[PDB]
Amino acid sequence: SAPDQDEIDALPGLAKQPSFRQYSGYLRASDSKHFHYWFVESQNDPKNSPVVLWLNGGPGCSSLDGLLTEHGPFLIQPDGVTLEYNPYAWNLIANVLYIESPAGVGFSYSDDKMYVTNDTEVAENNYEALKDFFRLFPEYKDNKLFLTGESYAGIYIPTLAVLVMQDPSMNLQGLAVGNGLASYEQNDNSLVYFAYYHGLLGNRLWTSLQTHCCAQNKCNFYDNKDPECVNNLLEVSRIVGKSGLNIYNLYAPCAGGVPGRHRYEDTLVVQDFGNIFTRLPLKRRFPEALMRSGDKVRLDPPCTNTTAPSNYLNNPYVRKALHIPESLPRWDMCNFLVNLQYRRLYQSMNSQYLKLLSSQKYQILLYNGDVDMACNFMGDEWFVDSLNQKMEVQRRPWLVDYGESGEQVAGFVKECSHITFLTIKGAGHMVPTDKPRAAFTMFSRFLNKEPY
Amino acid sequence: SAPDQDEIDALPGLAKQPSFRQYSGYLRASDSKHFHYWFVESQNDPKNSPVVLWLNGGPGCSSLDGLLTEHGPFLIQPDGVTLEYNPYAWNLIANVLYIESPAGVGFSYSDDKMYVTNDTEVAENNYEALKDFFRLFPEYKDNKLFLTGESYAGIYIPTLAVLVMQDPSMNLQGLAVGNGLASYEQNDNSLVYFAYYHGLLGNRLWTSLQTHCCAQNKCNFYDNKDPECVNNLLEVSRIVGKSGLNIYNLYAPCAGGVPGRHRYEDTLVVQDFGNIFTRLPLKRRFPEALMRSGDKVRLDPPCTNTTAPSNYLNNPYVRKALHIPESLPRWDMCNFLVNLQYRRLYQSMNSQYLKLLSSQKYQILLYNGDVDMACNFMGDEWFVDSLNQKMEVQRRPWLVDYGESGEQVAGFVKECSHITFLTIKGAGHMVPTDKPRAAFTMFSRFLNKEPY
Amino acid sequence: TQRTFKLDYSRDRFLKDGQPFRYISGSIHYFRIPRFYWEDRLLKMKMAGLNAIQMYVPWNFHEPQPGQYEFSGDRDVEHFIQLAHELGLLVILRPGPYICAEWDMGGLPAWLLEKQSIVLRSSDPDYLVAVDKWLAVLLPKMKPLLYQNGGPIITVQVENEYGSYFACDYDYLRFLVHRFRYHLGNDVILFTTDGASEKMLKCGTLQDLYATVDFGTGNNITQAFLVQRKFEPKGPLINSEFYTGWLDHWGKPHSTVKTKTLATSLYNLLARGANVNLYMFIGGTNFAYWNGANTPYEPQPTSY
Ligand SMILES: *[C@@H]1O[C@H](CO)[C@@H](O[C@@H]2O[C@H](CO)[C@@H](O[C@@H]3O[C@H](CO)[C@@H](O)[C@H](O)[C@@H]3O)[C@H](O)[C@H]2NC(C)=O)[C@H](O)[C@H]1NC(C)=O
Ligand SMILES: *[C@@H]1O[C@H](CO)[C@@H](O[C@@H]2O[C@H](CO)[C@@H](O[C@@H]3O[C@H](CO)[C@@H](O)[C@H](O)[C@@H]3O)[C@H](O)[C@H]2NC(C)=O)[C@H](O)[C@H]1NC(C)=O
Ligand SMILES: *[C@@H]1O[C@H](CO)[C@@H](O)[C@H](O)[C@H]1NC(C)=O
Ligand SMILES: *[C@@H]1O[C@H](CO)[C@@H](O)[C@H](O)[C@H]1NC(C)=O
Ligand SMILES: *[C@@H]1O[C@H](CO)[C@@H](O)[C@H](O)[C@H]1NC(C)=O
Repeated sequence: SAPDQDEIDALPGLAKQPSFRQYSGYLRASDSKHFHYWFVESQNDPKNSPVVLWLNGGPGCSSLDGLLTEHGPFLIQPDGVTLEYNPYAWNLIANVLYIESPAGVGFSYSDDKMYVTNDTEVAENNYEALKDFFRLFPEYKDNKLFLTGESYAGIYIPTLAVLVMQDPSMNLQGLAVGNGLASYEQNDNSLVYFAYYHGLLGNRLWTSLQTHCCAQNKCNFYDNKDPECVNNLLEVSRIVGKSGLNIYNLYAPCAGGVPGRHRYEDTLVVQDFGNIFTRLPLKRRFPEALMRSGDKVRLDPPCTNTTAPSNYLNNPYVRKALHIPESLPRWDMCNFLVNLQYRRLYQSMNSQYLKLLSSQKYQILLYNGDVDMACNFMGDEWFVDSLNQKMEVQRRPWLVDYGESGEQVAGFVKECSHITFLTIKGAGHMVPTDKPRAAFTMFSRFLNKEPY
Repeated sequence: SAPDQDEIDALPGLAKQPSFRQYSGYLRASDSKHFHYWFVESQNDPKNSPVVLWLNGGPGCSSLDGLLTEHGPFLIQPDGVTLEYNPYAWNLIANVLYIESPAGVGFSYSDDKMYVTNDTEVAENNYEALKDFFRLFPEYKDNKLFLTGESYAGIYIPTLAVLVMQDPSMNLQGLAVGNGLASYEQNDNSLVYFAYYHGLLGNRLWTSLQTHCCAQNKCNFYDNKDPECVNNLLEVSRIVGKSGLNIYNLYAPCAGGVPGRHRYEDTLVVQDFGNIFTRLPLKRRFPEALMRSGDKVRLDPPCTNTTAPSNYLNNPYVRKALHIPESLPRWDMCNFLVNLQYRRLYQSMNSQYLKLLSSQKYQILLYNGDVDMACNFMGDEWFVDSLNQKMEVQRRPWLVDYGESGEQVAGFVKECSHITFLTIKGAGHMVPTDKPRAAFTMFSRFLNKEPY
Repeated sequence: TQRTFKLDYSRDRFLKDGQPFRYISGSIHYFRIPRFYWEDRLLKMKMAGLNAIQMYVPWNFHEPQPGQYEFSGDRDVEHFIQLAHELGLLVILRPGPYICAEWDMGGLPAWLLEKQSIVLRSSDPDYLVAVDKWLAVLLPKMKPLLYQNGGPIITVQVENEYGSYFACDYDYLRFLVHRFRYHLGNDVILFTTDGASEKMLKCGTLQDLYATVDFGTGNNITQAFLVQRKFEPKGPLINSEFYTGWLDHWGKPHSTVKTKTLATSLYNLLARGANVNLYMFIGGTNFAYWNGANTPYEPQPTSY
């Protein structure tokens, strides 16, 4: 059954041990590659609770972010030493399996140490890891399975889902993607609109954009070649990246500040996942950075302080307890090198969603935080509308009740048969961090398929 | 000099008395009408600190809201008994004079008790009150004077400013208006856009709106007569008013909840200031409300809990200390009857702003909270752009530093000579409540005319 | 009129029918005193002003041989609980399966040792099976006696200084907790007791289970409850075994602790508003082979 060598005896920094079983180990990716997994059983009747797979995005970021900082069974306090149980953890009603993918991200690795990869290799490795998982934990094969993720996992999940659709042994019941990049074109366009309507562009810029990048009611912010149009888009990207805004939460503070000094030590922090404005001619500031020996570089999200999670996972007693080979180097939430060597292959998710919709057997939900700019809610609502599906319920808001504080609005929901779009009012890229309880209520009603 | 009979001996509920002098009394409005004032001297060198007048909006709401709940020298804690000093109070660097106007609002009244009034009468009463103020406190006539307000005060302030411009005795140095309604047309249009780009309308509604309410790149959301267009606008207003959203802060909770039960006692809470969608045929739900004797009605902002401020101002010891005639009835932040009997006269603020810009001697700044829907930032940026002034600085973001937490973005600023537009990222209708410190830094740099 | 007892994390206490509550309890072992005299001691306990008792259920007292159970007369623990309820006393039940308590083999039946290498208080499958069977027998008898079902049982101990045991098995504790929740329901209030030092709570506490400590007069009270709060930031402070005296050993001089020293310490504990149980309130008797032992070997005498 379960691999005793993977079970967690304890986790330092935690005063009281978990009441549910949790494993940490490796799943067989391609022969050289071995993905790092962290499975946490449900806190109530795990034997019969659905299995929910969680993948983070990037590309090149660890799925241990959603666990240790978003909806895992415990969260790292600011001291980076203590762990506090989360009353809003997703593991309260489901068995969640977090997978650091692809190889090289977090504690994942490969014999050949070839961190370079691509969409197809990542999808095949994820499928092989899922098969290994089901062979290592046969007792959960029957449990209802759901594939979830965030950001770049908006590509990963549906392509992998097509693979999942080819395996009758996996009890795929539905799928959910949070703030996923459905379409670079639809994302860039919705982003430009978002920026104008959120006071980020200005009327001068807006007028120039409409003049140099649009047909009458048609705007092209994806592959427009007009010179001044491209210049305006470059200015937009400058403002979004390095003017001080938090691309993950417009209305939130910036950890330590980005428009101040670039770095305080010889460690460079990169915050470009290279998934936005890819068809636009960017400036090669990467060669500007010193390439000399000993220049350590790490990939962290913009205005996000990854210190706490790193200091926890990199703590010798935690690494030991989590059965992590002492050989592997330090831990980061995102791997710079992985992102740099990543090869994007898919353009839009149209084919993937059409493949998933053709079976009409799975319940799918896409939810977006309304203050994100990396995968703004508008781009995903446009995508879903462009899917031209049968409308089952006209768009309306959904409510959530908090302790003795009346009903509150959590967002808006559009339901077509087997696929739904939903917004989370007030949440950023990491929806669980900004609206924990609302995230839990929506997740619970999704998993349980209870209509809103 | 100062009127000893107006000085405040003390304020109950406060553990330590203010370190600055503060007066509370009445200013001569038209012979029957007597405005209620609350003057608070600067906390540092009041003799030479500028005088800043503060007016709230409505129409029919008390200017004591900005004091007791937004930027006054003290704030009412949730217990509605204790008063805590505010480290972010506007009175730290200026002498602020709060005026409850027009008559009938708060503690203001008239001999004839004719609460009905109009824009011109309110402006004349405000001018007469300012003259009385300067005759009651001659020592502050020399101090630099600034006219500030919020919401509906976006009309009040500039019209009154034209009057202020006719008095050489008043040392008008500049003016600032927070989230003011510059133009009902520009406001309704920007609101419809805001709603679509903030996920409030949906693609079905958006498409119908573009089809029934717009020319090619021209949309008419002000006085459009197209039937289905008007129906779509009515649905929009239904969603904004009574679907559960907070028109003052999209990203904030709703006090006690609005989409639940309408009321819990025989007190009806109205949240329509009747300034939005005025040219649209609304449903007469006011006659639906019982008109029988003893049906108490009060005007409170949507999802705003006015209990605390009322219980403070209505406390016998506070009313006594504040020299308020025991005759006057209970206190409310907004007067329903005043709003109902209010007569709007001005359509747009174009003429007022042109009158203020023609002198080119005053420094004017309009600041808007980016999460408000009553006077969204877009409508005011459009208005200001429609003013066709000389650009002095291309739009850019402005920063604010918090205790050992690096530089942060507070908004964007557009500067034309003598007039500036600014956004406050994360603030709602009551900017001081959502971003106290940022509000103080912007206010301080405005008053001191220090360029950002 | 519904009986709603639950921990008030907000106000660091218990709530009984919506009212703030803290208990002042004394330990009484119905088994170290003959049933003929149970009422007597319990009435004295009521007359002392205690509103709850803290008692152990010795597994070996009811199942001397596997599958043979004794529950009538002197063996009728359920009648003892019912009698306490009839006297208006609440009950804190401590069913082990290990109770220590200077009682034979910590309550565990000696026939468990028929497997020579078997391990007690661990995830040993045969141990866990036997524990489960014992719980499945004992706990349904306690179910109608739970406070929410109208009886006197308000909280339930799962272990006893588990941090002192070598195994440090959290799978074992999780298994116990799952079985207790299954047989007794989610409504029950479950707690632990350990020595008043974080080192023991390290291996004793567990999620979804309240944590408490024990300590006597020779412990810094502030430090002890700080140690508890490090594991329970919110909720009532609880000393489940505030030692009023001490056990004896043959040959070792009888332990004596001054009365008024205990009184002063008790007042100090009470002034913090905590929950305290006086271990022991009555000691009773070490019958024929019910005594335990320490290491290096030192059996406890007949007198308790
Ligand atoms: C990211 O999170 C880490 C979490 O560890 C932060 O590190 C902690 O930062 C605080 C505040 O700077 C440090 O507290 C300071 O301690 C010194 C004494 O050493 C004291 O003089 C200061 O007044 C302050 O209290 C804390 O020591 C530090 N701990 C660790 C383990 O690094 C880090 O500051 C965060 N950075 C950003 C940009 O968010
Ligand atoms: C608006 O603000 C007023 C401020 O006074 C709120 O009134 C206060 O509301 C709280 C919470 O409902 C009351 O506390 C309650 O006290 C009772 C005992 O009386 C207790 O059983 C509850 O558990 C809770 O602690 C408080 O007494 C009350 N005080 C006053 C003077 O009214 C009001 O609730 C707020 N309403 C909204 C819709 O925001
Ligand atoms: C991904 O990389 C592997 C490396 O061998 C290569 O074989 C494969 O063709 C790549 N994917 C695509 C779509 O070319
Ligand atoms: C406002 O009301 C007064 C009431 O007497 C009236 O005289 C005045 O004309 C009104 N304002 C306008 C613009 O008509
Ligand atoms: C207990 O320890 C705390 C701090 O460790 C100290 O303040 C207190 O005086 C001590 N009290 C006793 C009785 O030891």
